Amino acid sequence: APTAPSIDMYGSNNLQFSKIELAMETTSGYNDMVKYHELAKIKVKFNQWSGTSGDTYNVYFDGVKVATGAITGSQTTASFEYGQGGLYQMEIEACDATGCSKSAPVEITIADTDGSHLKPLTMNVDPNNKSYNTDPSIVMGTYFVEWGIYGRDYTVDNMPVDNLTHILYGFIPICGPNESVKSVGGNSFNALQTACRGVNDYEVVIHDPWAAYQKSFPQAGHEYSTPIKGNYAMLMALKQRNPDLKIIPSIGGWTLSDPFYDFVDKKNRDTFVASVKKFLKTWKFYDGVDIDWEFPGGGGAAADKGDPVNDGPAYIALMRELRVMLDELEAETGRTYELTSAIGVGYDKIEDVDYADAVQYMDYIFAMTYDFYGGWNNVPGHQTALYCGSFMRPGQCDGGGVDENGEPYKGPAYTADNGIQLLLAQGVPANKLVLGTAMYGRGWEGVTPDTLTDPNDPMTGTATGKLKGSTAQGVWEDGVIDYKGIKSFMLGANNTGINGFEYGYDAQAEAPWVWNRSTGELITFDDHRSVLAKGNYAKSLGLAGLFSWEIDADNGDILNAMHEGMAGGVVTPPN
Ligand SMILES: CCCn1cnc2c1c(=O)n(CCCCC(C)=O)c(=O)n2C
Ligand SMILES: CCCn1cnc2c1c(=O)n(CCCCC(C)=O)c(=O)n2C
Repeated sequence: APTAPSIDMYGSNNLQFSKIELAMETTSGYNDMVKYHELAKIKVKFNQWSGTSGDTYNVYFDGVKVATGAITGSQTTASFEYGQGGLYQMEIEACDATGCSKSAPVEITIADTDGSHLKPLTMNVDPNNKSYNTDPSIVMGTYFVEWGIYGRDYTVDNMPVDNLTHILYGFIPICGPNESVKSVGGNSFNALQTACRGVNDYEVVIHDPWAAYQKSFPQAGHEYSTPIKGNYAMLMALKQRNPDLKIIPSIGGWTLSDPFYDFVDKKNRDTFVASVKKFLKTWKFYDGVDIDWEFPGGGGAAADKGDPVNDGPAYIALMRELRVMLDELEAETGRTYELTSAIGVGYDKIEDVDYADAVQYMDYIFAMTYDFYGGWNNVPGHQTALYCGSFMRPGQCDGGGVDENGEPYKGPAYTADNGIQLLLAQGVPANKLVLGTAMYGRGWEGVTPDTLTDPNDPMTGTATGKLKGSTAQGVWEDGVIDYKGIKSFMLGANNTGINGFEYGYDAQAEAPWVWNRSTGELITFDDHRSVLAKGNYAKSLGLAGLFSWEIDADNGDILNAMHEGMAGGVVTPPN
């Protein structure tokens, strides 16, 4: 027989192969950092210094022949292509007429962006997240933010994945006009400019490649030379742990919606949709796309953008065209892809899209039932309430009344039910609607007792400015505080108030607040009670389920209540 091949491990990249090439120690344009191959190029060097070398080699993976070629003297390079990621026991055999001899087996890794080479992620979840047996039909969604791995120190292995059906990954930008990003300050706009160098306008990119795929996370077993790292490698490993989980990239959001206003021109939609198809071929752990245009018709971060006539038809066409594209991927891969969107629920947002048309293309609508009131002005109110609060004036709820100055309300008040009923009334199916819950509060200072028109209700007072605090308190920007910060700094473990705060609840609205009457600090948020109320509202209307913004800000209480309030329920999945 020929002499047995001896594999040159260091001449063969230590048998580490990847279908994706990712730049690691630089930051450049997306097309120069990320290169995907449908087939991995495998090259394995071996030698046969003694004896006879033979004529032909065969490569085996787990005892199955995967490649063959010619032997070239005493040193040979086996070169072949292979599509399926994984870890395999490789042998190389040399053959002639006399017989065959084979190497010892050695593990080869073929990395792919489905995580097929990875073991299930090891989790590190706060034990306050409890276990439930919610029916698998109901949506239990959350948004994980790319930048949460910095000061917020919240990583993929912290997510209570057994309590989630859908993870929406916030946020993938679109190259093009993005002045709104400058409102974040810091490096955000300039990082986008770098990502978009060499990229056509209206194509998607990764905003922060360090967070997405370069940073080594030791809890994930990464080392510097691992070929895929960051959040994305952790999501791939999470998908091996929980294969029925859906992970969906979120395009847009408040600061990254400016390019959508150019989708009135179909050419720009075509460019965008093609780029999304490429993205989903590159990053196989993703299961669809979520479009978070804030908002058709305007009213978002860009005060100079919005077209009430033309943006709705553009939105619908986008959905049409995305669903054509996703059907191409389902034909090509055999998988199921979802198309979703998060939408505004003020009457003035909903009136600018004919959702009876759009929703036929969509799996789910994540209704943004939060941010109804907040620190952008000095008017208290319930930011995430189901129904109209006591503080509202006569005819404010339904919009038929007049304000304190005698000026007509322009439409129904900002509540979750007013928006859900406008969507239902034009024919959006309940079982495609997902109701939002807030894992944060918004708040004010200066709401002292002398400003209240009803002494029992701080929502009738007036503010002097935003809530101020530190990042240790969960105050990452003025006027906004993580729920886990409200629980540590204002509620306490027994939920009866600490630090000078008192707890109250508007039973009509289904909305909690905490108020420090000495500082006039007032915070509107979702709590156990209001989230139970949202779950029972969702059961009563036959909504698809609940989702939450944003998962790093919870301590377990909000997601627990989401499942609590859904107990016993099932829903028809969209088909
Ligand atoms: C409201 C919280 C602030 N905020 C809201 N949206 C945000 C941010 C933010 O801070 N960054 C930082 C990106 C820098 C990327 C890189 C390559 O370094 C963002 O990208 N986005 C979308
Ligand atoms: C994340 C951005 C917060 N943020 C910062 N400034 C804001 C917002 C906000 O959310 N809304 C509400 C949007 C429309 C809500 C509705 C139709 O129900 C605002 O009006 N302004 C000025």
